[PDB]
Amino acid sequence: QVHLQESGPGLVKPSETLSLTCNVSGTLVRDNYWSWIRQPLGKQPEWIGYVHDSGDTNYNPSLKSRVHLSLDKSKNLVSLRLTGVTAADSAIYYCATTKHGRRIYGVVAFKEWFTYFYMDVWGKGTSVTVSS
Amino acid sequence: QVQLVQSGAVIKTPGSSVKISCRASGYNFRDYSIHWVRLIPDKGFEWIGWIKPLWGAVSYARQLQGRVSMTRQLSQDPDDPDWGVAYMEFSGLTPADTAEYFCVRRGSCDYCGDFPWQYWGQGTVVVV
Amino acid sequence: VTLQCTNVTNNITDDMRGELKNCSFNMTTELRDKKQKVYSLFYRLDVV
Amino acid sequence: VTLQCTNVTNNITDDMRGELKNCSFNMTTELRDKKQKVYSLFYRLDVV
Amino acid sequence: TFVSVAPGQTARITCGEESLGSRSVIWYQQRPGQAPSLIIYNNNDRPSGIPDRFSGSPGSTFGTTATLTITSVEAGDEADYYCHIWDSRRPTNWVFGEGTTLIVL
Amino acid sequence: GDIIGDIRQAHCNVSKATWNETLGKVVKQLRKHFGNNTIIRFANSSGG
Ligand SMILES: *[C@@H]1O[C@H](CO)[C@@H](O[C@@H]2O[C@H](CO)[C@@H](O[C@@H]3O[C@H](CO[C@H]4O[C@H](CO)[C@@H](O)[C@H](O)[C@@H]4O)[C@@H](O)[C@H](O[C@H]4O[C@H](CO)[C@@H](O)[C@H](O)[C@@H]4O[C@H]4O[C@H](CO)[C@@H](O)[C@H](O)[C@@H]4O)[C@@H]3O)[C@H](O)[C@H]2NC(C)=O)[C@H](O)[C@H]1NC(C)=O
Ligand SMILES: *[C@@H]1O[C@H](CO)[C@@H](O[C@@H]2O[C@H](CO)[C@@H](O[C@@H]3O[C@H](CO[C@H]4O[C@H](CO)[C@@H](O)[C@H](O)[C@@H]4O)[C@@H](O)[C@H](O[C@H]4O[C@H](CO)[C@@H](O)[C@H](O)[C@@H]4O)[C@@H]3O)[C@H](O)[C@H]2NC(C)=O)[C@H](O)[C@H]1NC(C)=O
Ligand SMILES: *[C@@H]1O[C@H](CO)[C@@H](O[C@@H]2O[C@H](CO)[C@@H](O[C@@H]3O[C@H](CO[C@H]4O[C@H](CO)[C@@H](O)[C@H](O)[C@@H]4O)[C@@H](O)[C@H](O[C@H]4O[C@H](CO)[C@@H](O)[C@H](O)[C@@H]4O)[C@@H]3O)[C@H](O)[C@H]2NC(C)=O)[C@H](O)[C@H]1NC(C)=O
Ligand SMILES: *[C@@H]1O[C@H](CO)[C@@H](O[C@@H]2O[C@H](CO)[C@@H](O[C@@H]3O[C@H](CO[C@H]4O[C@H](CO)[C@@H](O)[C@H](O)[C@@H]4O)[C@@H](O)[C@H](O[C@H]4O[C@H](CO)[C@@H](O)[C@H](O)[C@@H]4O)[C@@H]3O)[C@H](O)[C@H]2NC(C)=O)[C@H](O)[C@H]1NC(C)=O
Ligand SMILES: *[C@@H]1O[C@H](CO)[C@@H](O[C@@H]2O[C@H](CO)[C@@H](O[C@@H]3O[C@H](CO)[C@@H](O)[C@H](O)[C@@H]3O)[C@H](O)[C@H]2NC(C)=O)[C@H](O)[C@H]1NC(C)=O
Ligand SMILES: *[C@@H]1O[C@H](CO)[C@@H](O[C@@H]2O[C@H](CO)[C@@H](O)[C@H](O)[C@H]2NC(C)=O)[C@H](O)[C@H]1NC(C)=O
Ligand SMILES: *[C@@H]1O[C@H](CO)[C@@H](O[C@@H]2O[C@H](CO)[C@@H](O)[C@H](O)[C@H]2NC(C)=O)[C@H](O)[C@H]1NC(C)=O
Ligand SMILES: *[C@@H]1O[C@H](CO)[C@@H](O[C@@H]2O[C@H](CO)[C@@H](O)[C@H](O)[C@H]2NC(C)=O)[C@H](O)[C@H]1NC(C)=O
Ligand SMILES: *[C@@H]1O[C@H](CO)[C@@H](O)[C@H](O)[C@H]1NC(C)=O
Ligand SMILES: *[C@@H]1O[C@H](CO)[C@@H](O)[C@H](O)[C@H]1NC(C)=O
Ligand SMILES: *[C@@H]1O[C@H](CO)[C@@H](O)[C@H](O)[C@H]1NC(C)=O
Ligand SMILES: *[C@@H]1O[C@H](CO)[C@@H](O)[C@H](O)[C@H]1NC(C)=O
Repeated sequence: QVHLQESGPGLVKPSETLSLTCNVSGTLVRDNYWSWIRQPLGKQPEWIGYVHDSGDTNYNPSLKSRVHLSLDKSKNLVSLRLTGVTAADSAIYYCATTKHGRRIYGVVAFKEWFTYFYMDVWGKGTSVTVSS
Repeated sequence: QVQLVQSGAVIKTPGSSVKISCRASGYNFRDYSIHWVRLIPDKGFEWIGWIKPLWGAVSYARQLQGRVSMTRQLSQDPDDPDWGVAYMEFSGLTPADTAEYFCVRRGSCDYCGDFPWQYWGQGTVVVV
Repeated sequence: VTLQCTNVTNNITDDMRGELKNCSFNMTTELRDKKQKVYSLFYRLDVV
Repeated sequence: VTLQCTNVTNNITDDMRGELKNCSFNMTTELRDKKQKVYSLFYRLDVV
Repeated sequence: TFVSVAPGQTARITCGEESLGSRSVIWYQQRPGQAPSLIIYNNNDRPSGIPDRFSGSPGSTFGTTATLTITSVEAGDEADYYCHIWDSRRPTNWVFGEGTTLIVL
Repeated sequence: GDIIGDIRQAHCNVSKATWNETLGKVVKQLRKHFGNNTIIRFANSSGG
């Protein structure tokens, strides 16, 4: 079985260090690519970034500075952190499991490929809003 | 006539890298090879390597590989197509490498190997 | 003519380098008065 | 050069058509800087 | 971005830009109120659990658009669809494409 | 003008089973001029 239990403060004051954790079910945090997705209100969802131990911690370059993803192998937990949230990030959040895979289109020795990503199962999510 | 003018003497430190020009004039530079001979005291002459300056195909000695590099610059103007210049970047010097460096050229002689060098440079002494 | 060249539209990684340059310039048309603005593609071993 | 042509000075009837066009244009002189403005005459089977 | 097709017929969902290089699209399905799911995880390959009625377009063509063909449309297809394109010339798309709703009669 | 498809590097292929067998031939005939037990090696055209 795989599912993701989450948390959340929900109603957050602006310019505050927002954090968010997401539990596990059976599978451990150390053996999967972990990705985070924000979906705005009635809009198309936005990939916040993807995290993994041993290097794969590449973020979304739009934000790129106030985000910080992190792992917790002791608690078997994944964690999101936002610093200084404005009134545009009022959205819902999603922790998710993702699988990778390479699509070669030419010679493999000339680095002529890429590694895409896709999220098969998702968390249930939470609404984290910022207002007064 | 054929004239090969070199560069002046230098004073370098162990670990530096010289550059010795050899400006050729008086003949068509796109035809004849240019070698480089180093003359060390108590060892006699010693070869370094040639440079066929049409394209720039070089070949060095076996015991000087990784430490020598020879480039050339042609004359890209039809008002004066004979002159040119060969170079030599001798990298990673040592106090056992202080010697005199000559750029030579074979003779327009046709019964004549590439190695019987007719016209010589003026000689550049290098002290470490 | 003094060209004006950007990267070709491609996934520019820092490890690789741009093999093909864009190079949009100006060139006279068949009329001697007008000057069209045309673009091309050029290899990196052809532009300095 | 892009010409500029009017009717030749003639009694233009609607039945006939203009056989000769005026076509005053610009053209370089022997100096490369200056450009004189000269005129000519041209047949209709030579201009479009 | 609204396609209304009565059931029994077929449906074609068009998302994303024009095909610039060799693509590898990722197709999702958003339940209303719930979390999104996955439909296609390559140009045409799909994971287990979904039927064969869903399909996709090959990404070995240059100048087309990432379609999403559905045969034998049922009432369970009343959801929100999102393309996630991975072209080989434009960089990583961190936002999903034009979300189209497929409402069924 | 435009390039349709992908930006890939132009390359060449030789068969490794065929090419290494051919260098096995030319390293035998080269020992006829330089004697036996001579460790013949190849390199990649130092400069130019
Ligand atoms: C000199 O020698 C080199 C060395 O081999 C050789 O390089 C080879 O080049 C060819 C192309 O020129 C490369 O072929 C590609 O291979 C990939 C990988 O496929 C292999 O591995 C998978 C693993 O699952 C196997 O399933 C598969 O059978 C192969 O064994 C393929 O994926 C490529 O094909 C796809 O992409 C093309 C362009 O997008 C399409 O035209 C093609 O139809 C395929 O698209 C289909 O599959 C997609 C997969 O998702 C799918 O999404 C699409 O919708 C569509 O259905 C391509 O064939 C090969 O890898 C290179 N070799 C190595 C070792 O990397 C040079 O070609 C050779 N030079 C000369 C002149 O001969
Ligand atoms: C279009 O161009 C972008 C920009 O390059 C590509 O994005 C890169 O994708 C590659 C995919 O391989 C990423 O590479 C991965 O990097 C991990 C560590 O990254 C370090 O280095 C970057 C800078 O180089 C730092 O920013 C970062 O913080 C890290 O310090 C590696 O750990 C990964 O290795 C894993 O995957 C490979 C896949 O084969 C395995 O072989 C390994 O064993 C290991 O499991 C991997 O190498 C890279 O980080 C991405 N970003 C950047 C900026 O380069 C797109 O992929 C490209 N193509 C599209 C969109 O189709
Ligand atoms: C004709 O073809 C030959 C054969 O390919 C080419 O020779 C290669 O040239 C490339 C480019 O110089 C060489 O690639 C470099 O290799 C260095 C050595 O690699 C070892 O060390 C690194 C760690 O230092 C290991 O990761 C690796 O596995 C090896 O063990 C690397 O140090 C270089 O990487 C550095 O520079 C690049 C670019 O700045 C950075 O991205 C890296 O992060 C790092 O800083 C680089 O990878 C290659 O080794 C050569 N092949 C050999 C020697 O067999 C010729 O260049 C080509 N002819 C011409 C004219 O180009
Ligand atoms: C090589 O030479 C030959 C021989 O001349 C040319 O052929 C003549 O071409 C002209 C131009 O097309 C023809 O002229 C036209 O004739 C039509 C028929 O004329 C009869 O009908 C009118 C009333 O409709 C009567 O008045 C007349 O007496 C005739 O009985 C006319 O209908 C035309 O007039 C119409 O058009 C003009 C122009 O728009 C208007 O001004 C008029 O008011 C009216 O609307 C016109 O007059 C002539 O008939 C041809 N000759 C023949 C058939 O024998 C070739 O054209 C030439 N070669 C080339 C390449 O041009
Ligand atoms: C080299 O650079 C030139 C200059 O940008 C590129 O040409 C231009 O590319 C853009 C982007 O594709 C084109 O703009 C698009 O035009 C269409 C049709 O008008 C419009 O529907 C789009 O919304 C967008 O505006 C543009 O037409 C095109 N040409 C010019 C003259 O500007 C060129 O693509 C580059 N080279 C390569 C190989 O890509
Ligand atoms: C091509 O010609 C156009 C037309 O003159 C040039 O555009 C002008 O260039 C001058 C000089 O840089 C500028 O001061 C003007 O502001 C430009 N005007 C416009 C409308 O762009 C242009 O620079 C030329 N070259 C290229 C590469 O396009
Ligand atoms: C010949 O050259 C003259 C000098 O430039 C042109 O005159 C100018 O043309 C521009 C473009 O149409 C106008 O904006 C200016 O107002 C014109 N100035 C004057 C004083 O006329 C002229 O158009 C050219 N061509 C012809 C057929 O005369
Ligand atoms: C070079 O390419 C040619 C043709 O693309 C290859 O010849 C083919 O080789 C395959 C593999 O044995 C045969 O099945 C075909 O019948 C061959 N076709 C022809 C026309 O000869 C050749 O093998 C390739 N060589 C290398 C070294 O890649
Ligand atoms: C374009 O090419 C230059 C060439 O040096 C490279 O430095 C640069 O990263 C490329 N990309 C952009 C976006 O300028
Ligand atoms: C000049 O020539 C044109 C050519 O079609 C004609 O229509 C016009 O009537 C002529 N006369 C004037 C005054 O423009
Ligand atoms: C090349 O051919 C020789 C011939 O016998 C063989 O012994 C050797 O294993 C081959 N491969 C190499 C040198 O990689
Ligand atoms: C080198 O080996 C070959 C083997 O065929 C032999 O015929 C030849 O005599 C050898 N060379 C010398 C100098 O003995």
